[PDB]
Amino acid sequence: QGVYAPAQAQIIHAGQACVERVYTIREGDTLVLQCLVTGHPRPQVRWTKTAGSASDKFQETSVLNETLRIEKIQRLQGGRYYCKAENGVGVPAIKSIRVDVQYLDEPVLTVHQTFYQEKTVFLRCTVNSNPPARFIWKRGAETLSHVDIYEPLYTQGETKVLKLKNLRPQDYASYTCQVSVRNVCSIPDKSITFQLTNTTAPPALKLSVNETLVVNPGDNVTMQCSLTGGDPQPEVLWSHSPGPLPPNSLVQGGNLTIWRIRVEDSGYYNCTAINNVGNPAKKTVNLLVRSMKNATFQITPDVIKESETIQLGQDLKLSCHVDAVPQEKVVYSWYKNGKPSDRLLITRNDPELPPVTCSLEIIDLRFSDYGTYLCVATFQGAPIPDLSVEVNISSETVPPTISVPKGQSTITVREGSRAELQCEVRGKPKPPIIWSRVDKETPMPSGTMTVETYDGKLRLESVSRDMSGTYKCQTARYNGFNIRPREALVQLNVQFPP
Amino acid sequence: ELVDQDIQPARYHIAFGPVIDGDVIPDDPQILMEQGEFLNYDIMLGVNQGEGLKFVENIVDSDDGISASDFDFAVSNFVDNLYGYPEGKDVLRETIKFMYTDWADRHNPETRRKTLLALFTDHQWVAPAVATADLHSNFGSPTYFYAFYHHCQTDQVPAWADAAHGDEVPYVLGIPMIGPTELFPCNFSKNDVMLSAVVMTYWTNFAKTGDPNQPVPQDPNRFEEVAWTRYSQKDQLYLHIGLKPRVKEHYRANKVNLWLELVPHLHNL
Amino acid sequence: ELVDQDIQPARYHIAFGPVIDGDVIPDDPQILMEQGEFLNYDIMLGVNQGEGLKFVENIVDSDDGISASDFDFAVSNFVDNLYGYPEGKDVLRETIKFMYTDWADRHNPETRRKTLLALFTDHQWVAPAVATADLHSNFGSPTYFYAFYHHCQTDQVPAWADAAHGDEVPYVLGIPMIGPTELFPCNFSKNDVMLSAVVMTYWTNFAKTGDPNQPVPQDPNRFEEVAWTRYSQKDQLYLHIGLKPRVKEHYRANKVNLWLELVPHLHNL
Ligand SMILES: *[C@@H]1O[C@H](CO)[C@@H](O[C@@H]2O[C@H](CO)[C@@H](O[C@@H]3O[C@H](CO)[C@@H](O)[C@H](O)[C@@H]3O)[C@H](O)[C@H]2NC(C)=O)[C@H](O)[C@H]1NC(C)=O
Ligand SMILES: *[C@@H]1O[C@H](CO)[C@@H](O)[C@H](O)[C@H]1NC(C)=O
Ligand SMILES: *[C@@H]1O[C@H](CO)[C@@H](O)[C@H](O)[C@H]1NC(C)=O
Ligand SMILES: *[C@@H]1O[C@H](CO)[C@@H](O)[C@H](O)[C@H]1NC(C)=O
Ligand SMILES: *[C@@H]1O[C@H](CO)[C@@H](O)[C@H](O)[C@H]1NC(C)=O
Ligand SMILES: *[C@@H]1O[C@H](CO)[C@@H](O)[C@H](O)[C@H]1NC(C)=O
Ligand SMILES: *[C@@H]1O[C@H](CO)[C@@H](O)[C@H](O)[C@H]1NC(C)=O
Repeated sequence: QGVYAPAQAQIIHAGQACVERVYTIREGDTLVLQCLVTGHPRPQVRWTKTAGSASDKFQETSVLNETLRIEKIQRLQGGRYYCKAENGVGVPAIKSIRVDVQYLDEPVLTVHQTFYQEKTVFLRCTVNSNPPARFIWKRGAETLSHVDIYEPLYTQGETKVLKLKNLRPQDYASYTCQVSVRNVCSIPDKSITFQLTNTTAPPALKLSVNETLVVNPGDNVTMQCSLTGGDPQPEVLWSHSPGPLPPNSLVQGGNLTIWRIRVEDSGYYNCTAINNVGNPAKKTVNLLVRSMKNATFQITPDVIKESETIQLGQDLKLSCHVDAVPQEKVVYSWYKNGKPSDRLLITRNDPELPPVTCSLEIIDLRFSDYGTYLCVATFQGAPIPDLSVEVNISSETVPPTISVPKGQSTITVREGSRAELQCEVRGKPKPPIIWSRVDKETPMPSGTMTVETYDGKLRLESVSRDMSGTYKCQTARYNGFNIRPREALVQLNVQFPP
Repeated sequence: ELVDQDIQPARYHIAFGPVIDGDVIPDDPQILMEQGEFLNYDIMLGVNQGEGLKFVENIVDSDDGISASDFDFAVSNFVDNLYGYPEGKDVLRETIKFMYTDWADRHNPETRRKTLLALFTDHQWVAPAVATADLHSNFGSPTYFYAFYHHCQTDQVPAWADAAHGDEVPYVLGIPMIGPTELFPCNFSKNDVMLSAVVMTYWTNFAKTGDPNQPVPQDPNRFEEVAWTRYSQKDQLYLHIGLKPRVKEHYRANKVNLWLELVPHLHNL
Repeated sequence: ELVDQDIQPARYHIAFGPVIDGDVIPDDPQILMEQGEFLNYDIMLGVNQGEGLKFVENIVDSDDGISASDFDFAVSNFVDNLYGYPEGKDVLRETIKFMYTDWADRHNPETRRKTLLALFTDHQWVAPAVATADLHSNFGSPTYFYAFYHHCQTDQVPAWADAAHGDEVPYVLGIPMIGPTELFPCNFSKNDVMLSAVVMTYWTNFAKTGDPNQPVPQDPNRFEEVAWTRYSQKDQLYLHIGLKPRVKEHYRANKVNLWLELVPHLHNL
């Protein structure tokens, strides 16, 4: 190719700048970079950026334009940009440039108090700035070693501390941290002052409720968090974990009220006071709303005889469980065609099975034991309702078996439409089915590894090809026999156009 | 009138106490020991795992942890009070912080508390004790060294605290054998009695023969087969006194040598 | 004519090699990495236990040990060449000597050899590698870190040497599977073949999926139940590659942080 020439790029500076390879501008101004290019055929030009996907100044910024334009630039918009120019002939042309947005936030001034001869206060001054800031201390007059100044470790020049080793009376004055960025990009210095007095003291709080607070649903609970010390006057703030405070909870400021409290509102509510003096004070209360859910039973045939079925002359455990908030406070009652038990039939409250599960054993099973058993979980004198689980034992009760009906082992569907996977379980009682995926370890439409279902149906509203694969269905270990779960597989084809 | 006066000394120092008069105390103990200007007594000495509890107890937040800023402050106060050198205190503070920083789990405020406690413990108790033991044994004094890693926690001390300054006294005095006292109210356990018996056996054995192992054997007693070897500067063997006792070597050698060899060097001679 | 010329560079540096031209290499790698000015590739990196064998191999006496004076000399040469600072090299040399001195068994010339070797290894290989891994993971690059603690000793290397620079190459290339070669004459053992298979499995797994654990499982093979967790600056998990493999945390955290945080500070900013 005689005349065809490889691309050649050159970056030029424009828009607002300040003062070699780097383009420094003040935050809020406008960036204008132009990429002049040559070569034949005329190469195309795109400005792009290079930034770690998962941290700090990152944007996905691919513009097809010989001019890069960022109006009202920001901290994060900063970084390294490269102009790429190609035309097919030879190697693409690349030129790099570092845009260095500069700034100087308002400094923060905090102070801390502290043998037994001299009292010492530390005045810490912190500020975020680009470039690194310069600190100057003054007590009306500029201070030098004549007390000590320095930068501690675990600070990249953003912090300086003024140490007052001996706190003499003249030192009780207004200290002001004046931080400068060398006026580069014509950026003004900034100052913050603090009134150091012998009454200056960190915050302190008092809470109107105990460490841990138990409550019933619907109850209204109000918590007064009041200051008991602090100069300057600290600011009190409430917070919640996990998640935010509302709905149905309002902060007057100091006063925290929760109306018609729901069970999900349980958790930690922390009151914190701050005045930029010492460590902030924090009072913490753990609010527990009572609840009972998911009552479940288990049929456990003779384990030592290695049985999976009810057989006369064997041990038969009938367990019971419920999920509760004050888990330690639950109590179970076992009824049997009415409410009775010493000989032959015995109670056991805490075996290897899930936590706090009451389970009676029937030694030497007998036709006389064939009946309807009931377990009743309750809270000692709580307004909440009781929960129960019925479990009929009879000659009919039998461990389960699972299979795929007819020939729906492999079921094909077109993408987008709805899909319905099917397993059918047999036994008395029938436990729920737990669906999982086997070809890979991925989650599901519900977003978790497994889904519960009683009808043995797995419904897929918007079936995606990603779902195409193999699926496992198996019997639960609860609400039925506590036995090796029975398994069965089904294939799911998600057809899609070519 | 003299007692009620308020006389505050420099931090970590004393106002009224023993002085170098050139008679009772012929010279600086450091000089006398380095030059071996002392008779050869039989010596037994030791320190506790967490001597410096009170050093950090006052700077601990409501979460039982210490902030990075508080840590810096403590060291800063520490350097100024003990190392009042005008030129070079900066490099010192930074070096000290690095050594007593746990770079594995460096962000944990509670680990920060432990290492800070260790700094004060190492400087005020461990380093001087090792220096004494090293010089005594080197100059021919029969030496025995111990580290006390046990105590009885009262409801007045933090649950996270280890054996603190003075916590060995009750064991040495056999207080556990007569149960809790008005002065020592901790609910001593069977293990406390057992350990107390052991300490008293070792202490009185030393008094009887100059050997903690003679004449009374340690008679389940975990010290049955544990002979307390003499301390020497080369092997620096010491007895680890606890519920799992055994002889070890070079107690905190790394941190001890920092204070005894490197820091003095940074003084610029 | 150009190749045969004698051009000696500064010690521990190069004369002819990659340069910062502002185009191919936009800026100092240190600045680019600190400011996260790089794309997020999948990264795997590591170092060997005893990289710096040749660093001390030449100063070892007939007893396989290093004298205290030779140790001082090596450090002195080390400080001057890498840290050409006029004011303060004294405190630096002394601090470096202290950190790399084993105060438990401080008189052993052979232990002295090991720690000196570690100094060069830590500075030239471990510290830079950790810095790279820390920055890559911090900026979102999937990172995997390893430490190679195995090798096949030929009759040409000292019996006391650990895995040296380049010793992992034969395993990565599967040389043990085809037996000793003219280039790699070591009499590879069954364990060498097993480890070689493992390394190749991990390396190619990374290439296939970006995950050393997928898709080929480690199929007695001691890596059967050992999943290589991703590296992060907080936990800094890495794979210990040897005949007893397992995942650890914060590889040589203490010594690594010395070079990456404290020493730079001693520069006086
Ligand atoms: C109601 O409560 C029952 C507990 O009585 C819940 O059943 C439990 O479900 C979890 C996860 O679905 C099971 O965890 C399992 O742990 C084993 C550990 O060996 C593991 O191999 C399994 O893959 C699974 O992760 C747990 O075993 C199971 N407990 C029993 C007794 O079956 C049930 O999910 C709750 N349902 C609702 C709607 O609240
Ligand atoms: C390039 O961008 C500038 C402003 O960013 C615009 O004025 C111009 O029309 C654009 N031209 C092309 C060819 O993209
Ligand atoms: C503090 O200063 C005030 C002056 O406002 C003075 O009245 C007081 O005695 C001083 N001492 C204390 C402990 O407040
Ligand atoms: C809770 O407050 C509502 C109004 O805010 C009131 O009607 C209700 O009776 C209160 N209930 C309790 C249990 O305090
Ligand atoms: C409240 O404090 C607890 C510990 O006391 C802590 O686990 C929780 O994260 C805190 N919540 C908030 C919002 O600060
Ligand atoms: C607390 O604040 C709520 C609103 O936030 C208010 O309705 C209630 O009357 C207040 N009670 C007290 C005791 O402050
Ligand atoms: C079990 O027996 C009880 C006894 O009244 C009956 O009500 C129930 O329908 C039976 N079947 C069950 C619980 O599935």
